[PDB]
Amino acid sequence: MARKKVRPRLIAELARRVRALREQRERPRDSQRYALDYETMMRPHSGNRLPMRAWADVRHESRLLQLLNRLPLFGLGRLVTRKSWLWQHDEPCYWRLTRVRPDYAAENLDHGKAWGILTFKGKTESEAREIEQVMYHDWRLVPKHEEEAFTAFTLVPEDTPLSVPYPPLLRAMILAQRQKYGDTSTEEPMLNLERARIDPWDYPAKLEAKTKT
Amino acid sequence: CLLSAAYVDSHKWEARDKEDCHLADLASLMDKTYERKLPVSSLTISRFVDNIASREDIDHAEYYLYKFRHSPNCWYLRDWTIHTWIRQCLKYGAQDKALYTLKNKVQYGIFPDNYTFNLLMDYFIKKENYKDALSVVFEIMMQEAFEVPSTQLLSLYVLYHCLAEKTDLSWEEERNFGASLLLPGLKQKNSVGLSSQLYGYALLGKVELQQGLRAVYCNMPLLWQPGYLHRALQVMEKVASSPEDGQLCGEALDVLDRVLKAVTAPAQGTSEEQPQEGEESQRSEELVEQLDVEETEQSKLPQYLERFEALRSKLQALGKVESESLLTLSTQLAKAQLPTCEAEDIAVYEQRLQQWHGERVRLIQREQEQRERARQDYEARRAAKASA
Amino acid sequence: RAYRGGHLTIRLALGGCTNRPFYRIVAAHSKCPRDGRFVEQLGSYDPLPNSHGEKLVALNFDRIRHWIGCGAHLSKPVEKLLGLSGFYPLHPMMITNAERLRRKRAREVLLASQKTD
Amino acid sequence: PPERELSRLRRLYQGRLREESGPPPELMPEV
Amino acid sequence: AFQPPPKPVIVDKRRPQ
Ligand SMILES: [Mg+2]
Ligand SMILES: [Mg+2]
Repeated sequence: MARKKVRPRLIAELARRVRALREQRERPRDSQRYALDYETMMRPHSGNRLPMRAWADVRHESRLLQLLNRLPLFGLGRLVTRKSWLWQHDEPCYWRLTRVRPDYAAENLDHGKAWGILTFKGKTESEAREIEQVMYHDWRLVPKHEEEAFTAFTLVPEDTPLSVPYPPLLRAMILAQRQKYGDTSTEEPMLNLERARIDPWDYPAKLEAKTKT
Repeated sequence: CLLSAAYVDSHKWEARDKEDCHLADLASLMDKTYERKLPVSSLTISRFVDNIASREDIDHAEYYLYKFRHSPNCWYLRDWTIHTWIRQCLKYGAQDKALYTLKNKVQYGIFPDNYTFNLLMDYFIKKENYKDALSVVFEIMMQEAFEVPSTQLLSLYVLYHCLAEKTDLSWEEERNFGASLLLPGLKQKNSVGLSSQLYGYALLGKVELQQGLRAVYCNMPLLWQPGYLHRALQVMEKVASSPEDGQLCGEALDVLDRVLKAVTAPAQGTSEEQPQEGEESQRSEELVEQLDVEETEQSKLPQYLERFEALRSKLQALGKVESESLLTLSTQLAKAQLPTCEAEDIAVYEQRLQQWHGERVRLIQREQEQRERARQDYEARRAAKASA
Repeated sequence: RAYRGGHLTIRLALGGCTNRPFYRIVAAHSKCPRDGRFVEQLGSYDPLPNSHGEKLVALNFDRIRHWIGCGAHLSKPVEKLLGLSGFYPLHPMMITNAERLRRKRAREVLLASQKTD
Repeated sequence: PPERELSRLRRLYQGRLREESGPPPELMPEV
Repeated sequence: AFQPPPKPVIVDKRRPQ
């Protein structure tokens, strides 16, 4: 806070500026960043090792831009799916590519940021978005003829009861609370789950920064 | 053959190059932009590819197209520039470098999804050169390029090679062939398209049963779903309501399949003894794509053998469509359908040719407008100087 | 003290003396020390069974749901406590551990009649 | 659980698997 | 394995003397 003799620290500012600058200038190309040593299963850049459960899927499968580099327009309007989704969810889960912006420092051109519109468990989101976990090796491309076989969706309704009992004590508290104010109605108190809907963990999160309203 | 000659290719391409540029000036401007690490217009490249007089300058074209596809604008290559490069190769050798940039694919980033593939293929047919036309077929299939009936042109070719096949095919060869039968055959017009579909589904079925399902779809535009033989037998089920199958080679190949599936069962040491590579590494790294409930295809063999024996008894007795040769009959078919399809392509490809010129014109206009604005603001800042 | 991040939470502070534990149920910042500063005291839980064979838990229910209503987070053991009380459904892990316990009793029953033979 | 789901898990966690467990005993016996 | 094309010499000594 304010004490009348307080010294003017200059270098505090200098280091902020200089650090931000050396950050922007040395900001790593994601070509080298997610680069992976397949023998040791170790990132050169971060020195990080990959989790045991991801090993096989790393050896045997391909990252997104590995399947998008050999596409003619670099794969616009194409449908893409993820191995994990195919194993867990029997309903269709795909990404439709809106933009693709590869990273060219790469000799083999395997890396880059993507965008699109997502269908998960058959439900479709109405907006464009940046796709998440591109660098992963789970990615697969669906062929043109099979496109209309995957996009084929059998629409089924949801059977989970809209309401459930309150937990035993809480129910008692509510009962007694309404007896006290002279409400005689013995209609069971019910807990309404309409807004308690949550997406399974597989559902990809938006990388886009939030606009504050 | 009819396509190329009757299309008047050379006249249009000679008519196309309007630009009047220099190769050394473009090379220095480019090299400069890559030195300072900045982007490069697709215009400079289209120009540089238009102005090539020599094989050496085609080498230089290759180099600068590479070093362009490794630059920020690599998605901005248009069709007419790719076209220019193909036609320049047609001016010189056409049979080497175009095939090398197509097989390289990803590096050079030509990706001519177009009538251009048809063009290249015809320029192979005229001059013979089978094997290289085959590889180009494979790459047109890998890019899954058929909205055009290059398919027939390719189906034709593949079926030529289909007779040119007497050999013992390895894993990747069998795969390649299955894919070149399947993805090119879309044809509902004829029996031959359908029985080439049968051929493909059969070959890929062999690939599956012998090695693994993963071997099939790995890099190929195919589906990971295990049923394949079932898809073929479904196409043979379509014959109850439909006239035609071509159906000699369906017989022959599905006979070879049924014979290897049979022979593998009683003789374990004859059929399955061939993979010695690593037992401990393959047992430890063993992965299973298939579920426990999924009913592995190897357990369905008694049904398959029945269907192919039931269905082949029906088809020949009902459809009566047994072909005496697939090679020749297909050849006749696509040679018959060829001319009208040409006549339909000529109309479109022309409008594309004018469109591309409109685009180039607009873009040069933008170049000029920009440069003039930059010169006016430069004169305004140089004549009267105000800076902080 | 000023922190970078972290959320409001309902946890157990551990008071007590060696071998005789005691807990103060507490609403605290997440990043601050276990026994340290807190926002509000909520309840107490005494693990050791008393003269009457009871573990005493105290919950200020009104304030608890005031904070849950501000989006405070619960610790797994506080979850287990509320659930036990019946103010929350049973925590799945309570149920599961119960089942595991049952199967252990079963296998020790069989092992007992197998060793007796 | 449904058998399709059990097999699905089995595919996911393969080799890292453990012995499948059945229904819990209803009441718990003593020593 | 792919080997990139060697650096071009694009000089025409007739245009610039
Ligand atoms: Mg880490
Ligand atoms: Mg102490």
